[PDB]
Amino acid sequence: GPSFPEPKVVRSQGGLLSLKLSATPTPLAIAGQRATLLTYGGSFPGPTLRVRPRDTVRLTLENRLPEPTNLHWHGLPISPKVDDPFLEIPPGESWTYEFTVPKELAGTFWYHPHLHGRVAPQLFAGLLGALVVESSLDAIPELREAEEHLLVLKDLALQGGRPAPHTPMDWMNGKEGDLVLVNGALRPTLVAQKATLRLRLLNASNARYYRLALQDHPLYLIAADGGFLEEPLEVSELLLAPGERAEVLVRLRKEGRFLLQALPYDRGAMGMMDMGGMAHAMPQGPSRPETLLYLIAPKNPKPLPLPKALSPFPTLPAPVVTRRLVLTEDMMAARFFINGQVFDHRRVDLKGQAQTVEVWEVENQGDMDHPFHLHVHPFQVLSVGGRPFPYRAWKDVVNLKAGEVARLLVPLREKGRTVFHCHIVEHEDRGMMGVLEVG
Amino acid sequence: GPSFPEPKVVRSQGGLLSLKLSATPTPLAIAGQRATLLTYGGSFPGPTLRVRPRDTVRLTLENRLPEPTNLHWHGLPISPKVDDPFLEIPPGESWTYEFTVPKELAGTFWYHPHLHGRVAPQLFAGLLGALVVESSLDAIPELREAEEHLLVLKDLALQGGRPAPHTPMDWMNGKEGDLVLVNGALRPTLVAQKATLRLRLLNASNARYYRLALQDHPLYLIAADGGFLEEPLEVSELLLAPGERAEVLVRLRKEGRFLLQALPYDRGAMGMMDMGGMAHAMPQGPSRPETLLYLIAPKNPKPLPLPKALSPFPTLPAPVVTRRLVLTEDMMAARFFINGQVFDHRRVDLKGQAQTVEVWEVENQGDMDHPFHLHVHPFQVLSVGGRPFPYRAWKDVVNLKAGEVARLLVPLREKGRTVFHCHIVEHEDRGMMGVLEVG
Ligand SMILES: [Cu+2]
Ligand SMILES: [Cu+2]
Ligand SMILES: [Cu+2]
Ligand SMILES: [Cu+2]
Ligand SMILES: [Cu+2]
Ligand SMILES: [Cu+2]
Ligand SMILES: [O-]
Ligand SMILES: [O-]
Repeated sequence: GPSFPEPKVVRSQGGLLSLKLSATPTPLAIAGQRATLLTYGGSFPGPTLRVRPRDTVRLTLENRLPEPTNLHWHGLPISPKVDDPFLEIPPGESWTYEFTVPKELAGTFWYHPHLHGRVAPQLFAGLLGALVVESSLDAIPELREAEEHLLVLKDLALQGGRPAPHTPMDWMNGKEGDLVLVNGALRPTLVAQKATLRLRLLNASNARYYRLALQDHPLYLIAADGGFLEEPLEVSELLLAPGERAEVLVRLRKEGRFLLQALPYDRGAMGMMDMGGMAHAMPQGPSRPETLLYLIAPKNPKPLPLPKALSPFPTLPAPVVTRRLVLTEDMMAARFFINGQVFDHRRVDLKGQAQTVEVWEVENQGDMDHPFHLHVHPFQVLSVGGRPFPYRAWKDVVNLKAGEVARLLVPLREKGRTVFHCHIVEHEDRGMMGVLEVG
Repeated sequence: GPSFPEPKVVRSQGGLLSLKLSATPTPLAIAGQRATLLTYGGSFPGPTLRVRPRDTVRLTLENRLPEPTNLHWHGLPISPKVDDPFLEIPPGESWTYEFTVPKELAGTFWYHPHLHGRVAPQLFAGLLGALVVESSLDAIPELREAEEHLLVLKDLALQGGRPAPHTPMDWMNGKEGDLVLVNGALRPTLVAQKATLRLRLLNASNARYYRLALQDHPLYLIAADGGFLEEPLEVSELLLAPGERAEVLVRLRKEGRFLLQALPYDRGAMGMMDMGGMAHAMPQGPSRPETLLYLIAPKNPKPLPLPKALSPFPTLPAPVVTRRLVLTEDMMAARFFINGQVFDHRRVDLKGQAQTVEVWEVENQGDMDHPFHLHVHPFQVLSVGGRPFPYRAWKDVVNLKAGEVARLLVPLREKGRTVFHCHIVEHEDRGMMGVLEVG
């Protein structure tokens, strides 16, 4: 096979992507071992769905798990009557998701379960896949001539040939695994054939963060979670929190082997210690550095010039309301709150008007990083921690370190009831989620 | 008696104004004739209550009318659990209103009935009186040395020795009367003894407007509905819509007689005509000019200098929501709407958070002037008809001509359910009112 493993791609045909996917326990070879994972389409990751704006997607999910499940079309600005976070597909039953891809949309999105209280074990076990929305911008020479790859960043831990069970501490921190994988492979080698790479990045992990750095190279950010930037932005490193996506250009500078690493990062996970009276919580501190993949540059690399522009960001109407959403923790109880409450599917927390813009101030009063996600309505991050964001682009997850406030500009799109929640999915399952109704 | 009639004053004593007032049909002499009016305290207008900040008011209203009634403490930023627009005092029964006058408050306020559907006939018949909040600012020499008077502007029509009944056309336009009175007197004479007058003005009419102009003189506006301006503002004339108050300084320029007039003003009242097929609505056009009072200046008048400053207007917190409230009419039905609905006491229309500031955009899509009033929460008018307001002061009624939008800055104060409505009281009775809940 190709030196670099990537999920199989399913493309729309004549403007229609019609596909039946089963969610099923699947024996497979993983990182050199045999294991049974929970998969979509018999693979880990699940297949990459590749579509264009205005395509129709018709996805019939068959549930062959011993528990109920459903799908969240993460990042897609479609109707919550389709992307329905309250729907339950019982074991043995099927459901068809049908929607049209929005006209003004591009980038890397993904699908995974969202059945409250069951998300963390289902996602950890292997249920996720990517969805790419191809754009006319992809035809510009500086992108067309680049070598494109998808990198699905997901870790895993195995026990007795199955995903390791969640411990109480896992419910508190979010579960991370020792197998730090790219596209389900352990430290694959990417032998580049072109001097410019276009990499679509997805953090599909439950809780692990990826502080991305390529040895000896900067990255050029060209897209965030939900669309292009207005122009490329040079960065020395790039933090991807759970649920986030990015697209970067890599401009290979000379021949050789360069490691793509997840550098040490302290997200505030906790351990427990007993030192003589003690028996209390202690910081785990920064993650150990991980090598994600080996990048081999071609001979005499001569990278393309960067595109001068990408996509102009929409001029939004003035906002008509400001919201404040405060995140707090009860670590020893593994309970997590928004404005002092846990999720209740029957309770509407915010009520907004479609086609107006809101300002959401999300404040992390906990000690852990929390990556805040809103369904259905992509947002523009204005600032985090009082620092203005250095680009304009659509996002749907925003990471908050301890104490930080994120200010978001949130245009409300499709009508209906939807949710916002922490994308450390253990925290969502344990209560850190609320209901937004748009009318 | 004094050449210039003014309502009797009741003052707080030792920080307490404790008073029993009966609402009662009362035979009295009015404009030279005998009539029976509905009065508070046996007089028309009712007695002027004069208090200071932090005083306690204990007002027991005895209802001696054949129908239920209640009181609205118009303009007072107190609790809607006291200023309760839903309370009904049955015939023969009594209710005690008790509250403390807010610390930061000054100006001319008033009291009148607010029992939905019964306001117009009760107010028209004579049920109203003034409440003055004295301020330390009153001690500055430029105000202290002025000659102060209250002018209650209220019109009346009599039939068979009683207030004229409402016709269907009255319910559509709001009722105006042919007796255009000041303090219940017909064109009284004010023989000034000082060169500077301080006049507190109250429009307590159901629907009549007063486009005020004093012959040969400007007016110096020093207070709006609910408090002082920041400095005096010179004006050539001053429009007082129903429910509005103002305080002005008059600087008498030479000896002589000067008429205070209500100049012609077209508020969009309608009539009906039949010209050969016709049988349709026609504009009444501008009101006929009225003389309100005769002002006699003293000999060799030498007016005080104007105060350089009055009261600095509070710096308000940035607003957290913008509301839009659209007023419309069905004239032939005498039905009046806010955002397409009529009042329903069981339905909450707006829900806001105490101690936040809101921007209210009130838009008149009707053809009549509508003076918009909000209980409990005084506002700062930013602009009307796209014209910035030329001063900062607290108001609680804002007049909108046909097509105009008023932009208001509304700090929400006391918690509870209250109302906003047109202060052409016929329109309120006929549905032009909504419910605000503050929590
Ligand atoms: Cu997600
Ligand atoms: Cu979290
Ligand atoms: Cu979600
Ligand atoms: Cu009033
Ligand atoms: Cu009106
Ligand atoms: Cu009222
Ligand atoms: O999610
Ligand atoms: O009123």
